[PDB]
Parts: sequence; C-alpha cells; structure tokens
Amino acid sequence: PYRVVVLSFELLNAPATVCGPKLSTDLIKNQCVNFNFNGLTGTGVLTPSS
Amino acid sequence: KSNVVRGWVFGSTMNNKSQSVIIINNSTNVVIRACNFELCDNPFFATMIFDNAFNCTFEYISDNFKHLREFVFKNKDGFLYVYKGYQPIDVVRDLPSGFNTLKPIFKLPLGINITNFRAILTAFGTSAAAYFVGYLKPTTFMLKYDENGTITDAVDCSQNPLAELKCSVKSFEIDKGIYQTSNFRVVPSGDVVRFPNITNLCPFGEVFNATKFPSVYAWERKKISNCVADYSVLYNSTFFSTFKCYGVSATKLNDLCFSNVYADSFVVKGDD
Amino acid sequence: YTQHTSSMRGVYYP
Amino acid sequence: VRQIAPGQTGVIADYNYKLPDDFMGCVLAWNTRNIDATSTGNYNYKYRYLRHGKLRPFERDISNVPFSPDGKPCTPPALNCYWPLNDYGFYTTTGIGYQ
Amino acid sequence: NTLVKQLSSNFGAISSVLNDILSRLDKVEAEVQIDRLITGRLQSLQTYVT
Ligand SMILES: *[C@@H]1O[C@H](CO)[C@@H](O[C@@H]2O[C@H](CO)[C@@H](O)[C@H](O)[C@H]2NC(C)=O)[C@H](O)[C@H]1NC(C)=O
Ligand SMILES: CCCCC/C=C\C/C=C\CCCCCCCC(=O)O
Ligand SMILES: *[C@@H]1O[C@H](CO)[C@@H](O)[C@H](O)[C@H]1NC(C)=O
Ligand SMILES: *[C@@H]1O[C@H](CO)[C@@H](O)[C@H](O)[C@H]1NC(C)=O
Ligand SMILES: *[C@@H]1O[C@H](CO)[C@@H](O)[C@H](O)[C@H]1NC(C)=O
Ligand SMILES: *[C@@H]1O[C@H](CO)[C@@H](O)[C@H](O)[C@H]1NC(C)=O
Ligand SMILES: *[C@@H]1O[C@H](CO)[C@@H](O)[C@H](O)[C@H]1NC(C)=O
Repeated sequence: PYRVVVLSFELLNAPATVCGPKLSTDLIKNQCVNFNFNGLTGTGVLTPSS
Repeated sequence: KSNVVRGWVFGSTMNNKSQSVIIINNSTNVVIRACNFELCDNPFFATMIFDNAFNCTFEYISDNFKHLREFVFKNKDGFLYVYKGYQPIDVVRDLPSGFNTLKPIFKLPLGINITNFRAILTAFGTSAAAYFVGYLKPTTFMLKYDENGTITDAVDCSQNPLAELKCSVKSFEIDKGIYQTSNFRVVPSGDVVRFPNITNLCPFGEVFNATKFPSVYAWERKKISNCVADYSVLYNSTFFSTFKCYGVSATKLNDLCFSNVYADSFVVKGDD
Repeated sequence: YTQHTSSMRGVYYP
Repeated sequence: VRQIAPGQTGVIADYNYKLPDDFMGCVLAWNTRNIDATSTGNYNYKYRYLRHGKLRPFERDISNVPFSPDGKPCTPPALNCYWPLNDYGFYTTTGIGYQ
Repeated sequence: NTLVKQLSSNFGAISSVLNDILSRLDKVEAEVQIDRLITGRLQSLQTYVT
C-alpha cells in the first residue's frame, strides 16, 4: 500500500493567504527598486495610486 | 623586486572550522593544498603559515620596481580559475598604464566556499614592494584578434556612450555625424519585499501523519489557508518516494505565495 | 588603502 | 536517488550535493544491500539536515559545528541546540526505500 | 499604437508577461518561453520597418 496527497493552487492572479518563508521590508516610494509583491518580482518605481 | 609576494590563502572563515586552499611558491617548488588549516594571524616566509593540518582533500606539487606580475582569480561551479601574465616595468611607485592579455594556467576542482583571501609576504625588516587589488563584474566586451591570434585591443561598452556606439556597430572606427543611441537607463538602488502577516506553520503533521486515510473511490479534499509553507521541517523525519511539480519549478517554491490551496488524500497499490 | 586607476588591465582569453 | 538531477529540491540537493542547471555528464546508481547493510544495522553513513542557506553547485560542506536557528551560537546541551548531521541506519530486512 | 498593442499577444508561450515566467519558472524552463516571445517580437518589428 502507498499513501498519496495531491496539492492544487493558483499563482500570481488573485489574493493569497498561504505564503513561503521570507522577511518583509518597508515600502520605498519615488525610487527605482527591485520589488516582490506576493511572489511577483520586478524592477520599477512605486507611487500612490487613485 | 626580490620576490616579496609568495602566494595566497583563500577561505571563508580563515580558521580550523572551515577548509581553505593555500597556493604558494616556496623557493624550490610551486605547492597548492586544500585542508583544514590552523592559520596564523601573521603568515610570512622567514615558514610560519600554519601550525597543523588535518582532513586534507586536494594536493598538487610542481617539478625602481622592475617586475609586474598580473593574475585574475575566479570561482565557479566548484572550480577556481587562475589567469597569469608578466610585464617588465620601470615605474617608481604607481601602476603602469597599458594593455596586456592574461593566459590560463590553472583550473582547480576544490569545491570550497571562498569569501576572503590573504596574501603571503616575506620578512627580511621588510623590503619595498607593492600589490594592488581590483574587483570584477559582468560586462560586455569587444575584443580584437590579430593575424597571429593575439588580442591587442578591446572596447568596454559600458564606459561611455561612444563605446556603446562602437559595440553596437562592431567597429573601432566611426565616421563624422550624429547617431541615435540607446534610451536613458537607470539601475535599481533598493529592494522591497511585501508579504502578508502570517505567524502559523502549515499543518504538515495533521495531513501527512493522519491515523486513517480514505479509499481512492471515496477520496477526501481539505482546504489549507493562513499558513507559512516551510517544508524543511520534514527533512528530519518524513521522506517521499514520489514528488512531481507540473506548472511550477520546485526551486521557486520558497519564494512564492499561493492562492486557493486544496489537498486531496487517498491510498492505492504501488503499481497504480 | 591608496586609490589607483586600472586603465586597460585585466583582459584575459575567454 | 531521484534527487540527483538538476532542478530538484530536497535535503540532499539543498544541503549535501547540488547539480548545476546546465550540466553535461552522466548519472549512475546501483543497489548494494549485500555489502553495505548488516542484520545488526550500520550507522557509518551520514547526511546533513540542518543548515543556514543553500549549497552552491559542486560545493561541499564538511563542518560539524552545533546548529542554532537565528545565529546565537550555543553549547549542544542547551535549548534549541542540535547537531546538524544525521545517520541513515541501513538494515538487511528494511524496505527498498531505506536500502 | 499597433506595435504597442502587439505586446499583449502570446506566441506559443504560456504567458505574455515576462515577470510571471521568471517568477515561477527556473532558468532552463524559462528560456524556452522567452525565446518564443523574442522571435515573435522581432518579427513584429521587422514587419513595421518594411
Ligand atoms: C559561505 O560561507 C559564509 C560564511 O562566511 C556563509 O555566510 C552565511 O550565510 C548564511 C546564509 O543564510 C547567513 O545567514 C549568514 O549571515 C552568513 N554569515 C556571514 C558571513 O555573515 C555563506 O552563506 C556561504 N556560502 C554558501 C554558498 O554557502
Ligand atoms: C500541509 C499543506 C501544505 C500546503 C503547501 C502549499 C504550497 C507549497 C508547495 C509545495 C511544498 C510542499 C512539498 C514539499 C515536499 C518536498 C520533498 C523534499 O524536500 O524532499
Ligand atoms: C581550532 O582552533 C582553536 C583555537 O586555539 C583550538 O583551541 C582548537 O583546538 C582548534 N581545533 C582543532 C585543531 O581541532
Ligand atoms: C617546497 O615544497 C616541497 C614539497 O613539500 C618540498 O619538498 C621542498 O623542500 C620545499 N622547498 C622549500 C625551499 O621549502
Ligand atoms: C575530520 O576529522 C575529525 C577528527 O579530527 C573526524 O571526527 C571527522 O569525522 C573528519 N571529517 C571528515 C569529513 O573527514
Ligand atoms: C605575427 O608573427 C610574426 C612572427 O613573429 C611577426 O613578424 C608579426 O609582426 C606578427 N604580427 C603582428 C605583430 O601583427
Ligand atoms: C528528528 O527526529 C529525531 C527522532 O526523534 C529526534 O531525535 C530529532 O531531535 C529530530 N530533530 C529535531 C530538529 O528535533
């Protein structure tokens, strides 16, 4: 006999409550930075939005 | 002058808690050895490099400044690359300007973590000598090969807009005029990481170490929410014969956040 | 600790 | 054995032996229960299961310093202080997974 | 404006968004999709020039 577990999820689409181990940092605004929001990575400038 | 510099030691902690590699010219042999060394604070040649060595992994034994000796060291996939060159000089106290090409001499399979290095110098008190250190970076270069195969010149594209114009056209020559160059670029100067506030570990024990498991025909599904997926805790106890990821790489899992997570459980025979 | 310039040094056969 | 391949996660790949992503070569493995296993049990073979960070390709760590999460070096007989290495424990009568 | 809009199109890749691919795929697997996108976008530029 064998035991089987199947895990299903969706990625970088809607809100997520389950996350991997990582340390957060303060927001930096009006500056070119590398950013990671909930697993989505990029480089850019962050500003407040309406 | 009078060969003051004799070699190097490369290592992480530079003590007996971590392996280190020593490369030296000992006056009647070139000796390279990678072991746990009790390195002295002041390593010099009168032979006071180390007190004792144990658990050795690699060993190789060989058969008005005047002299400039140039080396390049890199570390990659468990290999230390050494490149060498030599030039006669007459400069008194500066690094002479000019262009020289180094050639490979060593590709050593040490397999150690290098974050630090220290030079080994002779003591007479001490003779006048100088050494200079610079750091390497990923860059695009254009090299010119001569008819014999020698590299006599190079262009570094990042130095200024003219150098990039040269690299783009693939020429050392440019005619008079106005040319359209790449758009203005800015490099990042910060790092930002934003994750939700979660303080609970995911329930690996309840799922994997459950007392009863259902039949495949009546398989069961369970929701997973608000938890930190470490899964390195399982390394101590639980081990899996089958682990396969389809839409995601296993290496990227630690850096991701997951939505709408569900777990299904059952029991089958090995062939199934 | 003195700062010097590396003019064109450091090219090696790839 | 499945962990010995590029782009794999696990205790062996993370902390003991890691293969480069662009790897040219071959991997070979075979079963040796008749010579490396005993009825009483063998515990010479070891593997590391606690570490800070992940290994780099074709790099080895042979340290045996006591391990504590979040730094703070400790004496082994102390709270939250563990020895990093672990023993396999091979037996003649054990299953194929543990051979 | 047509060149601007054409960036939305997939060219046989899983996604048109490079950051998603780099975020959830390892180097070797990401290489395939990025090459597909590169081919398509170069083709668009050549058509515009002609
Ligand atoms: C090479 O050795 C150094 C030790 O000098 C390692 O540095 C430690 O790495 C961990 C990783 O989480 C950090 O938490 C520590 O803060 C680092 N220590 C230092 C020096 O502050 C380094 O990680 C090793 N490299 C590899 C690839 O294992
Ligand atoms: C308890 C429910 C878990 C919820 C997990 C959700 C997202 C994380 C995705 C994958 C990690 C789990 C499997 C790790 C097993 C690795 C095997 C090994 O390392 O040898
Ligand atoms: C490591 O160095 C320390 C510092 O003196 C010494 O006490 C210890 O014995 C050394 N460990 C060895 C050589 O095993
Ligand atoms: C250099 O090293 C070799 C090998 O250890 C040794 O035989 C030789 O005597 C050494 N030479 C000197 C001058 O120490
Ligand atoms: C290193 O030597 C020590 C004793 O000095 C020994 O206990 C240890 O097992 C050896 N380690 C390796 C990996 O060679
Ligand atoms: C190529 O080698 C020959 C023989 O040394 C030499 O005469 C010639 O100058 C070399 N090519 C150069 C220096 O451009
Ligand atoms: C792993 O399991 C063994 C067996 O009980 C236990 O002794 C050991 O402490 C565990 N490791 C950790 C990190 O607690």
